[PDB]
Amino acid sequence: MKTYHLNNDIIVTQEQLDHWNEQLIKLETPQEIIAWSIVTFPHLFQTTAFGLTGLVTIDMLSKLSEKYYMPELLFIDTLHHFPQTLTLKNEIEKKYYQPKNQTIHVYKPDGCESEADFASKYGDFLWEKDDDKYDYLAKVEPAHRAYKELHISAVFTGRRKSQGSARSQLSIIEIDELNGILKINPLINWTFEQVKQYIDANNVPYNELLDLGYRSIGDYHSTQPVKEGEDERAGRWTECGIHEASRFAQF
Amino acid sequence: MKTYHLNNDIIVTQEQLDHWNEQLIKLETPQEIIAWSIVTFPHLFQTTAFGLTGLVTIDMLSKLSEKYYMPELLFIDTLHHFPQTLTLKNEIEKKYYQPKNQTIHVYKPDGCESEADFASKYGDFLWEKDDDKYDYLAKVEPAHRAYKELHISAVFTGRRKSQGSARSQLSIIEIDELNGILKINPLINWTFEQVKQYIDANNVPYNELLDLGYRSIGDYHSTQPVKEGEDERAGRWCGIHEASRFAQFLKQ
Ligand SMILES: Nc1ncnc2c1ncn2[C@@H]1O[C@H](COP(=O)(O)O)[C@@H](OP(=O)(O)O)[C@H]1O
Ligand SMILES: Nc1ncnc2c1ncn2[C@@H]1O[C@H](COP(=O)(O)O)[C@@H](OP(=O)(O)O)[C@H]1O
Repeated sequence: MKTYHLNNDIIVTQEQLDHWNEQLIKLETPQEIIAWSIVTFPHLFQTTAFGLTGLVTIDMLSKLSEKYYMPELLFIDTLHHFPQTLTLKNEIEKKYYQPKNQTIHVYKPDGCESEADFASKYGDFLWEKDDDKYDYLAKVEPAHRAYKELHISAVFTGRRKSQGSARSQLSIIEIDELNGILKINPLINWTFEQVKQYIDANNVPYNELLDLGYRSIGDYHSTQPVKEGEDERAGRWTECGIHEASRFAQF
Repeated sequence: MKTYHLNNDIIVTQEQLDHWNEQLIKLETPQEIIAWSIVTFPHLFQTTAFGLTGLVTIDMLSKLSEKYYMPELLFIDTLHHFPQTLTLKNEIEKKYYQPKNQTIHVYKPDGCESEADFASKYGDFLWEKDDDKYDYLAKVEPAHRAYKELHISAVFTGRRKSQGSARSQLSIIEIDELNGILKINPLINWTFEQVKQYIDANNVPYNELLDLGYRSIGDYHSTQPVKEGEDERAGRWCGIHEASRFAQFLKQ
């Protein structure tokens, strides 16, 4: 019997993991997956970069929070975001978190408070010279420090099957044992049309860059706009290091 | 922190237990608690003595099974049930389980087939001669054996807060580490009236003895009826849920 060791001394067997993925596919809406997750998991957080998918989840959690509670939000500040991502964060904190006496948890690369700090520590243009090392220092390390310090056992992610590449192989529930977390992907089965429809119907704030072509937004230096025909994440071009953690299992 | 070891290598922390009890209170219907349990726990069964509360659960599970599935049913035959309890067991099997390709699981005292076998093993009238011996051999042992053999991690029980006495302090979810099971009490917040209303509205088969005054039904020798201003359970004074005292026998 394979068992998974998680933060806060939680243990999950393969049978439990398999059982959840078998039963949860029977749920008709992401709101149902989210409601179940809320009831089922203590130490439950959302991670977001304020991508459109995760904004939908924030709004869904907000509607569900009246009956239940609002799971806290974790955002990794890579120090290389578009300013527009950061202003959206403030907008989101004001709208959804401040009213509930919460602040968004923000984690940064260790010992750095700015892009210049980062370049001082590791050299200029690191994302060009060593994408792996950059990925680890900008996002993987801060996220891992966060899970451990904030005692996170489970997280919502904004990943979907229709985003393609490695994400078409996604399950509703996953285990990242290296980080000591369970991941829930409640909009796994939602298309981008569905995500946008929800954003529009519920007037949730979204990144201004979307009105300029940015259907997917990462770092200012590694993100380009895309036309309505191209892949959702074509302006980003390999799975992001925070989801594929095993390549940084040494550090 | 406190962690509980269940059957099937399943482990529950106190924080998980406390979180479930805190959130499940916010649910509005027993059906929602039931739906959640189905999704959450593998190796989920229902235990019943075919008491009125557990019958509601059976029908509720029946309707939910179309979308989900039907958790199997476990009945401990103590060999000292009222005949009509056994007659009701047949009606329920035929109505709810047969059409779903199931039989009701029936566990009896070890090495015994009937009341006469029991009496030839341990002597006549064991319940009045040694109640600890009786409760163990007739109820606790067979139940324990069933949890182990059927690899049960979690059960629905038909206990409610409104049933009075110690049941006033009941939680939605509790843990029985000695048996290696989690216990879910989905109708915890329902009154007998609510239970009776569902039984009536959905034409669920119930014990005939309930019309003859009885409100709670146990063994034939240890079950009295109740009057007007008396408690629903004030007529059979369990062990099946107080298995903790038999620890020295169960810790194997
Ligand atoms: N900087 C960051 N901070 C926190 N979570 C992040 C993150 N970057 C990515 N993620 C997680 O990974 C998901 C995929 O992001 P991307 O599609 O940009 O690769 C994000 O969904 P959302 O940003 O939609 O909530 C989020 O759940
Ligand atoms: N002989 C038996 N076999 C299986 N479960 C039993 C049992 N006796 C009691 N139980 C469980 O304990 C609950 C309370 O029983 P009681 O009130 O008679 O002590 C029962 O609810 P139901 O019998 O309503 O399903 C049932 O879940």
